[PDB]
Amino acid sequence: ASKKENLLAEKVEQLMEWSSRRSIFRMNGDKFRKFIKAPPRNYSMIVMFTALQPQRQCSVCRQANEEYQILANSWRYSSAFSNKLFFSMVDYDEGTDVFQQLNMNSAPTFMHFPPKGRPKRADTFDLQRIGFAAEQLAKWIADRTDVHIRVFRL
Repeated sequence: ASKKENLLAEKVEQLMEWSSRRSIFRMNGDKFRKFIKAPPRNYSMIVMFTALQPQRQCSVCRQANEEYQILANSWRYSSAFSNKLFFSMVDYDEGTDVFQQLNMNSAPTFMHFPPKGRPKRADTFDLQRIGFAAEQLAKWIADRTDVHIRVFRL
């Protein structure tokens, strides 16, 4: 019943809830900091950094978004055995300060933010080697978190 553990339980409850209307949490800088950067956390976060506004003309962003949606929706269909994994996105035009902080000069990028510490090397998905099939994103998430998502349909 510490202030911290009540805070933590309150955060998780806010995420658990938001993911009951949207399988992917659309974040600006403030939201990214609150739910990803700020302690405490006991959950993993997956983030797709993207640039989906038409003026950015990022075709790969658009294609990868479709597979990310397929993946997050597969998870939302069959989880809630877990409040330990959540999915989010940061769009360049909504979180430009986050891209700057992460020294991102391109898109899209998928990252895993563990509950403690900083992302490790392997916590950046190797898009340029693997491509972005939902099933490959899932394999990578399993490797990093031991949460295994069965993608339906492809």
